[PDB]
Amino acid sequence: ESLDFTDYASRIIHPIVRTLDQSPELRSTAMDTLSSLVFQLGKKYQIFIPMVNKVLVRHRINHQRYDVLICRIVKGYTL
Amino acid sequence: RVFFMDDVE
Amino acid sequence: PQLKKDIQDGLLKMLSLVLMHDVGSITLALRTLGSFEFELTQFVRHCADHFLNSEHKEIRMEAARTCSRLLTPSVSQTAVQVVADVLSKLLVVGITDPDPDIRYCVLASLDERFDAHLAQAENLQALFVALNDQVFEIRELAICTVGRLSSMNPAFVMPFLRKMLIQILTELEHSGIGRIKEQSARMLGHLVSNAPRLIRPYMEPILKALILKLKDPNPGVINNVLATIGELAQVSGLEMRKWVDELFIIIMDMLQDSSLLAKRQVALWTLGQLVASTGYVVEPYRKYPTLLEVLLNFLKTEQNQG
Amino acid sequence: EADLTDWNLPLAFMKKRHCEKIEGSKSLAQSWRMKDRMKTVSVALVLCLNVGVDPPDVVKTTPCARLECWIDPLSMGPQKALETIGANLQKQYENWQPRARYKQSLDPTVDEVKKLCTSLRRNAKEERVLFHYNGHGVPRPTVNGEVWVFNKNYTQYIPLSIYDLQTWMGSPSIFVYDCSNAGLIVKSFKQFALQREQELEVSMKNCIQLAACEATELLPMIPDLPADLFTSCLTTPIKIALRWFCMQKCVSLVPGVTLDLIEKIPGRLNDRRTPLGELNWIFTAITDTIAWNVLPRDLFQKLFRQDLLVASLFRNFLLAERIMRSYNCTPVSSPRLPPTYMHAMWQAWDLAVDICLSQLPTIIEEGTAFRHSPFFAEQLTAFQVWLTMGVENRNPPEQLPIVLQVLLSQVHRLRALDLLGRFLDLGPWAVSLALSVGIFPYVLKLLQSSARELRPLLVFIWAKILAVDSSCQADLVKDNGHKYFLSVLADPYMPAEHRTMTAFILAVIVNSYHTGQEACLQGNLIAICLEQLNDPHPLLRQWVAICLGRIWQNFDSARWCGVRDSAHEKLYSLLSDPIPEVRCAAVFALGTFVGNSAERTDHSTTIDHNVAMMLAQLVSDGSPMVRKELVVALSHLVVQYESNFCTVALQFISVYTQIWRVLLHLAADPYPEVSDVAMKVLNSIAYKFISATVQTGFCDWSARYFAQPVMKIPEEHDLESQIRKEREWRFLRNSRVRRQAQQVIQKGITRLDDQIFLNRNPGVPSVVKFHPFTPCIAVADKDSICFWDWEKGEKLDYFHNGNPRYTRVTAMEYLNGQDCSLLLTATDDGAIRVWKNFADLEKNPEMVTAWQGLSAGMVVDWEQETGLLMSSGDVRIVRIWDTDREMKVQDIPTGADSCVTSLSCDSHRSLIVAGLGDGSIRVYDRRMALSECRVMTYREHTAWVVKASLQKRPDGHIVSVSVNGDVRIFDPRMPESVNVLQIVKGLTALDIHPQADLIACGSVNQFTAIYNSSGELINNIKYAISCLAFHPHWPHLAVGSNDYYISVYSVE
Repeated sequence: ESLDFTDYASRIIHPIVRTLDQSPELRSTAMDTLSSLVFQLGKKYQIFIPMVNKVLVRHRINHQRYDVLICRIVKGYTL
Repeated sequence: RVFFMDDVE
Repeated sequence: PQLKKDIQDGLLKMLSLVLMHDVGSITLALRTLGSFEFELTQFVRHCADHFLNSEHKEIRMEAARTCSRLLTPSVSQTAVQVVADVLSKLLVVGITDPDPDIRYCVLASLDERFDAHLAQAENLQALFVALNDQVFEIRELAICTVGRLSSMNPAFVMPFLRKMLIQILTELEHSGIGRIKEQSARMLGHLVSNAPRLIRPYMEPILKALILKLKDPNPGVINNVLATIGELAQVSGLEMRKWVDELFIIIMDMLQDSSLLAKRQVALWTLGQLVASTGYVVEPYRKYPTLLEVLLNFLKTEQNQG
Repeated sequence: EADLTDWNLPLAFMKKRHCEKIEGSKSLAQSWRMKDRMKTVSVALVLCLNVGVDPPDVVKTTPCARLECWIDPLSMGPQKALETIGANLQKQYENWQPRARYKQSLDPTVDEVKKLCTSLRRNAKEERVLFHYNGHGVPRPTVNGEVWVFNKNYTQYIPLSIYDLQTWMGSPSIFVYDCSNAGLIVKSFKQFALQREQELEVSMKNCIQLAACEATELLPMIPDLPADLFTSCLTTPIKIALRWFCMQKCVSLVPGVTLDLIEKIPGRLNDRRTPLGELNWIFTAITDTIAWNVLPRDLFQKLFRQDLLVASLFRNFLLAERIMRSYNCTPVSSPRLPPTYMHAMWQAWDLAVDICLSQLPTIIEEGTAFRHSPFFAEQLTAFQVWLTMGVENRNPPEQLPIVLQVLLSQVHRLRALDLLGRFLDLGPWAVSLALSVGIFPYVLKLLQSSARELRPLLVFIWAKILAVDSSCQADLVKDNGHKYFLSVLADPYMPAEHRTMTAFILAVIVNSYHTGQEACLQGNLIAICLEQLNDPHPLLRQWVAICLGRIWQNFDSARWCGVRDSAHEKLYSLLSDPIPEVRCAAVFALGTFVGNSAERTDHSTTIDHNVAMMLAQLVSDGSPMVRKELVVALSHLVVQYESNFCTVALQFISVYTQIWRVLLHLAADPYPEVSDVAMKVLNSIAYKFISATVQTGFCDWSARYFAQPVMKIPEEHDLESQIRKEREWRFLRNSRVRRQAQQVIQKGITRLDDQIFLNRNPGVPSVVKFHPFTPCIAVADKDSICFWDWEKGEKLDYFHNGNPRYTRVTAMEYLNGQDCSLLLTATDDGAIRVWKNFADLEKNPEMVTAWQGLSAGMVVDWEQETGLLMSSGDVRIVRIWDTDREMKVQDIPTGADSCVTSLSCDSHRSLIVAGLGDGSIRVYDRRMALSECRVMTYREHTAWVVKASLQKRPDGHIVSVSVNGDVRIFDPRMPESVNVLQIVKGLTALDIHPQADLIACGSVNQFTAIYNSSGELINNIKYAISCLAFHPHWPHLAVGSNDYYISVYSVE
């Protein structure tokens, strides 16, 4: 919320997907943190959308805020 | 204007 | 080469027949397609879908190698756009694919041949994201490529390289962890080698920080810092004549006796690069009378040819 | 090989006018225009500093913060400090907005503030007013929404409700707050505005607010920084940024830099060549860049472009946000700006500052020469790199405001103009972005500069601007830059391309805009264009003619000037110009000149008649678009003389009679669009309103050329393109077909009796032609044109020629047979038309061009290499239409009473052979003069010549066969026949093959005799066989009897 993470996008994203794959217990918390990181990054997150969507489909991950954020990003509409 | 433009003759 | 055209026509016909339509056969086909030269657009666009929709790690790796080798012929606006989107897919693969081996391999495959298209803003942003990768080797390669691109797009590279220099210097100065300082010093050496124009104004602070680290009470960190000062000696170009005396004192202090963890090979190399860069000759002999004795003793003691 | 022959073949009727439909490109909604320009007439500076007294709410530390507006209050006494700080703040604000009424309130009362706000509002009721508040010396604002001020004796802090404050103020105003809890002030202001909106049922967006900190946050108390931190950021961004830089750990990267050195920095904020000016310019460019990149376009235009003071305040507010973030303080603005502390451009700002100030020790002590920072050069280099491969509509480059900022100076102005023009060449979207970013006023100001090197870049940029947006003509006329463009056009040394672009700029300036029309009439434009009318450049001539026509569009003054300059007479030459585009431009000019007579003297009547007579001889024009412009010009003539034309029309139920006959010719035009327009124009005459006037889209279609990119390499040159690869593949197939046919011919000719297929057509097959390479055979019926296949055996398409019942399709041809082929359909009356997309799955019949010819049936003999087209028939003349120029080049007299039944020509030579109904077969050479064109005239037949074909070999043999069915083989170098044969007493049709000497003859008794030139018997196939054709390469023969049956034969 308060810092800039445009630099460490991979440094945080890759552990997140690995944690999602390796532990169903932390799926909710990891998805919330990832959604916050997406909201902070904005358009810079378009790189990781394919891989992350693949993981979500692989694990049926349906998060409302993450889904709406990705939809807004792909639409290009900003809020 | 909004910006000062110099050296225009 | 009686009929090389006929030979290549027959081979291309057979390759098209094979690729129009198990796992090991596809691996062999990809290796063959990437091995030697050929005469390839629809295949590239189709394999672009192929390595996306292939869960096999070996298949993805072979496809990545094949794409990189086949992209050697790199004016058509349509073809430039095709190569641009192919490169974009290649970069998103090299940033997002979990497999560190495949990420490093594709990033390495991004050679000097792709520099023109790599200098673009989006590709530079992807490289900026990639520079903060888990794999330290991938990090080093990313910083090397970015430093090499400091001349093509200075406006977008120089500020980011300055910020990464800031982070590397503070990491080296503050982090009291051997591995972290090893990676920081190695990063500094790569930045020196690849961005001399960026680091040249900051020669005084970088050298001062390296000196302060060198005076502190792990062999990887000390070897890396010695390599870094050697490269900085080349980069500065007579701009570090003030600090030659202290550099000589510390390098000879660690040069004498083998108890030091730092390697005499890198120590002698950086001493030679320092001498060549700053033109310090004869005067070191007069100031330090044991220098000749030490250097001649090394010929009787050391066994490594290097 | 045979590839070079295919490569060096002109593609007739394959150009922009033919492929692209003629019409104007629709103008997009240009919202770049500024809706309104507001001005900060007055500024109010309320300074509740309370010097010498600390507010009870905060217990400041012993050092605390003592710098307020860079003045230490305790040094010069309380009241003197208060007045001095007020004056200094007024000066700081005057640095950005000098022209404003500044009134300072120093520890004021409620009544004093009320009187000031009322007075300022009365002074500026409908304009923005700045209200600055500095509550450092008063307690923090209450949650109720009150601001503390002083009473008369300065013993108690009397609150002031924000509702009352905004009540005193109007709707248009901006407020700046510098206090610990300005967030509370902002929240209360918004809540009270919502309360006002609720009350209004039974001033939110207009008001602008800037705040120092969030409600919970407190102002920093670090001794190093000034207490008046937010105001210092908003007023002295460079000073505060340099000081903030000199405190960060980044200073360790440049030793020997200290606040004292920062204080003794040289240069002013105005002289950009100085260090301080350079830093200010870089800072402005970087903050503008961040604003444009982050904020949306609408908010960016509303904030950073509306007025100078608001734009500067927000540009400094971005720096305020970045600086205050490091001290746990979040500045607040009424329009919530997305955070900009993390934007990458701030790293460039730090790098530029570090580079610029690193020379300060030598500047101050040693006194070196200030070397200019490479920031702008590097950014322009990045913009160039983006342009190198930015063809796609990807993310816009981040350096557009940087280009705008560098345009102001002169050091990099030329390069900036070059790159900006290159960017505009990308397309209308790029030009729209350049307009939205705010380049229009500056590119307009560039016209005042007299530097001659700027002229080409300026005209290129402005041409793109006008091509996208045509409303710029008003601003161009107001700025009087049309004199700049006139001087550009009046320079012979200037390249023709830039002169053409200047002519286009003037044309769009004078497009249906009276003020520009009379301005250019005053501007000697008519004489200038006439001087630059005969330039060896088709594009220049076309646009000059278009501009000349547009100038006298409903302008009698321009018409009189053209009359004095004999502009009509000088433009008479362009009607014979080879280029149809230039001809169309000339016709448009003549028509517009005619259209605005406005009942002048008998001289005007005579000159109008002269122009009408000159335009009357362009009826026999190949280009239907030119003929459409002819219709438009004659419509101008009609509207000028409606009564006379009505009288002429009523006479039939000598000038207008000839014009009406011309209009009848245009009405009976093969082109459907031209015929429809002409018929509507003529129908308007009979029922005699203004709605009948129709304007063609030719002018806007030509204008679209500058909208399209020009600098980039054309697609055809591209070596790796799909289109080029497709053409190469077709050429490869053509070469293979030619080689295989050559092999078959060398192997000899065997008896041909195989029947590939037998189908029935709705109509009698009149004439059959085979496509040279693709397996498509064109069979023309009385009212339809069938396109069959001899491989798949299916019906592909069914066309309708559209010719009347009496007429008939006599001959056909396949233009550009090598690739991208067309179909030529020449009716017996004279109507010649071209068909495209005749045998394609995803495309329908398309008519490329059509034009009435001349005026047995009609005989055609296409010559692909030279591109010439000749039509012959009942007329005693053989015309030679040139497809490249669309004009008739030569009209050789036949010198025979009988109709020309057949015609043929030899490639690489002029050996036009024309059979005749009487029996004689004449030969004409066009190389010599017309009266000497006829070379030989031998007569050995008395019957209609069925087919006087000629062999493509150098030893051309004229195998002439008449209705008598007797074969005579003449030669172009001999006066007598070489071989004589008699085959069939009554012959109906015949066909020959150049490659294989097979003379295919018909018979009334269903016999199909296929003999040789020497007359040896080969085949007599047993079934009015009026159609036989041979494949140009394969030994294939198609035979069509009186019955509507079609067959294709092959030699095994």
